[PDB]
Amino acid sequence: GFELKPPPYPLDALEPHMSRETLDYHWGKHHKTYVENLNKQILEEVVLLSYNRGNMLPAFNNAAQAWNHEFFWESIQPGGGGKPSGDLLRLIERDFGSFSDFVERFKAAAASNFGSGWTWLAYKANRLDVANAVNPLPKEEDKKLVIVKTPNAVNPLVWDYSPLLTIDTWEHAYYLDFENRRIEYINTFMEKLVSWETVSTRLESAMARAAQREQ
Amino acid sequence: YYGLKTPPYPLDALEPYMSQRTLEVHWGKHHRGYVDNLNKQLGKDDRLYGYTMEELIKATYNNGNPLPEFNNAAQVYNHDFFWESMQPGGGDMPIKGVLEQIEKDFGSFTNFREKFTNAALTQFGSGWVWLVLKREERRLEVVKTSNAINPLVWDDIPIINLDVWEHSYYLDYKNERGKYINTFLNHLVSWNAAMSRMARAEAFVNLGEPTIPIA
Amino acid sequence: MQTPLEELYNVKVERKVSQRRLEELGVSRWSVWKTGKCKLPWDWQVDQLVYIEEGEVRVVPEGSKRFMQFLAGDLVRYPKWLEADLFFNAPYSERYCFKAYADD
Amino acid sequence: TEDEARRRNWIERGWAPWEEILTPEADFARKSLNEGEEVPLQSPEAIEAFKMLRPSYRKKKIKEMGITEDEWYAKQFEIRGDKPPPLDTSWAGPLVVRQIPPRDWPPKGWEVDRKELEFIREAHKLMAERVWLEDLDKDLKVGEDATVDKMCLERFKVFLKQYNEWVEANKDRLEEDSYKYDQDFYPGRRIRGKDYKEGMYELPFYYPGMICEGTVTTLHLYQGAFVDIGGVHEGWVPIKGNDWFWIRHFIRVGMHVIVEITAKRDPYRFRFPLELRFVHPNIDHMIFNKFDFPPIFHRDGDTNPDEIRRDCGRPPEPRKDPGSKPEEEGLLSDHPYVDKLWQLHVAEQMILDDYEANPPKVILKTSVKELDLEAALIERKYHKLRRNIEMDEYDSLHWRRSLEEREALLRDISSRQALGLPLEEPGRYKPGSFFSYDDA
Amino acid sequence: YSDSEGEMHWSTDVSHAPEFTYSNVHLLPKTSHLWILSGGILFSIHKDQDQMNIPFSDLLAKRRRNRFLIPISVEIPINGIFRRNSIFAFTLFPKDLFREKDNIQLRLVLNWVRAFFVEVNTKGLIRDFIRIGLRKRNNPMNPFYHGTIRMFSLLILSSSNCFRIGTIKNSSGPLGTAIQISNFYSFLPLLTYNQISVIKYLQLDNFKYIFQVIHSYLIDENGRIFNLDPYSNLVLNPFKLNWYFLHQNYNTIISLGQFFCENVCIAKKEPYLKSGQVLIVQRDSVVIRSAKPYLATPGAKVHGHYREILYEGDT
Ligand SMILES: [Fe+3]
Ligand SMILES: [Fe+3]
Repeated sequence: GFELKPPPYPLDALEPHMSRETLDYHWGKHHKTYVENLNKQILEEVVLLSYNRGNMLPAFNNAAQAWNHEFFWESIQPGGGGKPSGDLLRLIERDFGSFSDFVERFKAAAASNFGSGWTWLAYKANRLDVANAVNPLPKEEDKKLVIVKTPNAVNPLVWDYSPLLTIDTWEHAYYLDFENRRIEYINTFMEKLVSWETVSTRLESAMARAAQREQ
Repeated sequence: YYGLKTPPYPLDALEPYMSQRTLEVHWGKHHRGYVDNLNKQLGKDDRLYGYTMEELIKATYNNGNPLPEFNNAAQVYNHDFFWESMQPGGGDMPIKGVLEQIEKDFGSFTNFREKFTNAALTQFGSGWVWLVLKREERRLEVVKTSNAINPLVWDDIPIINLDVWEHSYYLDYKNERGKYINTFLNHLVSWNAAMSRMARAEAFVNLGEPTIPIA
Repeated sequence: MQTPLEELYNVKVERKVSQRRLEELGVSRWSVWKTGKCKLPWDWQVDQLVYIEEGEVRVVPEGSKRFMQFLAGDLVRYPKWLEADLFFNAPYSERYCFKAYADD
Repeated sequence: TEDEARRRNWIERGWAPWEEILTPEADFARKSLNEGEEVPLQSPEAIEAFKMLRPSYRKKKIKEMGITEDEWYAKQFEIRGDKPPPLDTSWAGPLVVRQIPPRDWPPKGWEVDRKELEFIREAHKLMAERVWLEDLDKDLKVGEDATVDKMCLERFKVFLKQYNEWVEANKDRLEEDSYKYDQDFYPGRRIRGKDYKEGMYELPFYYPGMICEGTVTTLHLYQGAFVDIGGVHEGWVPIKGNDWFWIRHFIRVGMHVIVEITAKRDPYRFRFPLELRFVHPNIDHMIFNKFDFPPIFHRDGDTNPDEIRRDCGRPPEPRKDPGSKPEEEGLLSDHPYVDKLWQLHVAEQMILDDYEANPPKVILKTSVKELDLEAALIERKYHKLRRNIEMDEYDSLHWRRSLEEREALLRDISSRQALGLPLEEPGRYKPGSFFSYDDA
Repeated sequence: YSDSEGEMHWSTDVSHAPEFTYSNVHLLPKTSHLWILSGGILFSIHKDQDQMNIPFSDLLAKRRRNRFLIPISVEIPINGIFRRNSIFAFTLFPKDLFREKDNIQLRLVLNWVRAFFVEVNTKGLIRDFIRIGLRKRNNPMNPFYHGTIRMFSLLILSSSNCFRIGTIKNSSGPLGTAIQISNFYSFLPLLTYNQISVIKYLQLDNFKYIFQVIHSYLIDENGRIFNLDPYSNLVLNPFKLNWYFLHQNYNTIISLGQFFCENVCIAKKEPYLKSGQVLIVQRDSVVIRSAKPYLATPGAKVHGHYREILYEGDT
């Protein structure tokens, strides 16, 4: 029986990037409804089992939405924005050339997501459920950071990916504040709410997962 | 090029069932944005330009592999179909031609209302809910559809349109979509429009019975 | 027939693609596939753009008696579900991008 | 029972009690064999049929009725049985039309002024303007205020001048193409030869949604009614089968009708480029047999069925479902170029061996100009080899080909099952009933 | 027996219900004529009314998918065919970096097959190889180097079975593009009802808007509405750009589908019409699909359903 936890930041701390009404409604009547529905039917294991390699089980929707919502809250902090540093900076430079290139690609992907869905930045540590899916000569570049857009409750982990940062392109995430002005919401999110520290920790966790799968 | 067709009523005529602010955002920029994006795409290709509106939707669908122009073309068709699907002081009980057809392919209107609501209630994410006339089967059905797709790509004639995109109802009902469906079926659904749509479909479906001689 | 193969089979060709679209698409960091005189029977169950820099390829769809002629410097997006058969008569090298639904 | 069997025959098998116009001999055979083999005829119909066997008696009877023989012959071809109820074609409001240029203008391969075209294309946006029936009274211009000089149709005038230029430029080539491709003339083909008259509207002059005045010229039992709407191609209203049993009472040759263009198609591929429906009279309630696809031509240049089905909107040829999902299959790493690489490798090895020595069959021809003899000779002077490394790198290319295509594929499954889009191509793979060394 | 290939037709005096629930045999309550309508496969491109204008040492070896090459003694059967779990030989491959799944597998027992020589020749140097091998990818040519279809079962209609026996000036043409009337809520205007649709799809507020005659307006690019007459039938010619009148205000002998006998007369100065069904009706002629009538006394049994395809010699 899963439980819904409140965001680790005060509901009034995200102003004006995300209004208190928007925060409370989104957290306590979207995420709460998803979590309680999933509990009624019954997190990574649950999502992977409910994906069922394409023919999603009825419980896939609620569990995946709850996992994505939990991911979204952990990626935003009031003092967010700016630029990352360190191995995350070197990886973003290798995988996008420059920080501006990455930021414009991410903004374009978030704006171009038609309908309800999410935009993800993930670490490519995937393995397929087929034989002859192993590269005997890895070049250390195949495990890179990529941008993926998914509709509804789909998350990259079903492709054995490692999510690092997400932006909720669902209209319910920003219609109360930014209405249909998705460009303004994406710009505000990128420049004020992106928690580079959490992204760095998730990148290190993906590195550790890849290392533990190496041996 | 397709112009932005205004709804057949003033933007405040749906109050208090649908507030004017929703009308000014669903048609001022949402429906206008789809119209303007399509015209820019149609200004570059002289082949997609020239198709009728229903031809363009089916051609750009590309048998389940939509062209980039499909999203803009299909979305403007749905919105004008949505505006005409609602009239001021709508709802109540459909009469005459829609009436026996509803109670023929569904058993009665009571079984139709529950079937229509469940289609919208179980619609995950942004999409549409349709009451369509099957061309080959010559009967009325309720179809749920996601994103910009409409039953025109199945060669089916829509009759009644409902928008379950979040941006359509996230101001007056927000995540309480269940009561939004009920209010649409009780005060906004236009069965007068269903008269001519099923009359226009009679030029292609012929829901009647043949006169067979006794010889 | 009167209709060329590209229109019938929904193949977008961007011959003499400018640098602007080229680095908009991120071509410079795609992997390179090279081949000589060979013949690859393939079915495109995923979309894929292809940039040709050196070499020539003739594409013959399954059952077709005609071919689509592609020269160097062209950008070609092979559609999903295409049942074609690539032909090469010279050394060849290309840049690609397999694309899923939506994306770009 | 013999009430539902007849209805089933009509609906599913196209049965209809068409009138059989019989000779006096056949009529006598039918009326007299109903009594017996060799019996004195007693039924009055049989007696009359026996009397009518002599044309002299028929002429005497015809003179007795005081009528001429010609329409008595024409009297035989009378429709028997009950008549359908008369049509009450009621207009749904007044007819409000607007001169809108066709959207497909200009024809493919024809270059025109882009500014003039964009000026024309502004008229297409007028479809969004709303017209209310309670509005057509404030500014009704009747009489000298509605004369053509007061018309504001500048975009339509530009379209007209461009259309006239195109017609004058392309008139003869279209006739030559029609003569080359269409051996014989049929309704729906281009009216050519001595039957062609100047001023006939070409196909680009038409577009779906146009309201046309025309005359019914041809009735076909399996195709429909053909209406001349002033163009070089006749219009087509699809009616076939049982529907003609009742519709023939109302749709007849020579009558004037109002028709709406439903579709315009390419005459080379489709038999009837212009497809219409009857506005007046309304026979929508009488049409039951519908065309699944518009009929097309099968030309001599059509050698690929897939190309034919793509020229029109027809589904692909189905095949048995393999039953194996595509993303569960193993990746592919066998590069097709390796076989040529293998042939080059064996050629170089045999050349080196010969040089060292002298300082169910398929023959693989190989020249020497496409081989690197110097590198192979150096490697032999040294002693897997280079060509094996090349094979390995090409196989690595094919195998990363496989991985990236597979990852894009899995993302495609995720997106499509999230959005309900089809996985495999529709119209294909119909369901059933439709038809160790490594250790060593 | 059927003298020609065709489809069956009966008008009356044949029972539509088969004599047995599983059979196709029908009875004749009375005397009647049975007709056979003469007539001459992809199911995706061939459809109804289609007009068909055309007739219907290891370093020297290599291992790959389901096949491998050999320059230990190799034993091949006389026929060159390998059976499952057979012994052909008693480090053969370069041990390639990548290897796909193969239906065949080597244990040397070959279990999962033809075998032909492969010879590479260069400037007279000859060397033979042994080849043992078994969607579009699994494929193991070089561009560089009449009649009309009748479907319902296919019949071909051609000249072998169908034959021919026999204001400004008002002109037929377009009247403009009809525009949507918002009072009827239809994207494409209806413009007309019928006795079934008018009772079925007429709203109460639209009762007064039905007209028994044609009233035509015209709207130009500026939005003005023009009629030039409120009580006549006046429309504008798009080509000549001039008003003109309509034809009616919209308030022969041989019928289509009729069957003829062989010597049916239509006029004294006309040749006799022959047996068949009226297929095409035109201004001064009709096209007949030839048919052969068969007389059947009561008690006879019809062998076949309606519209059943009968070949030559069929009962
Ligand atoms: Fe959300
Ligand atoms: Fe909407």
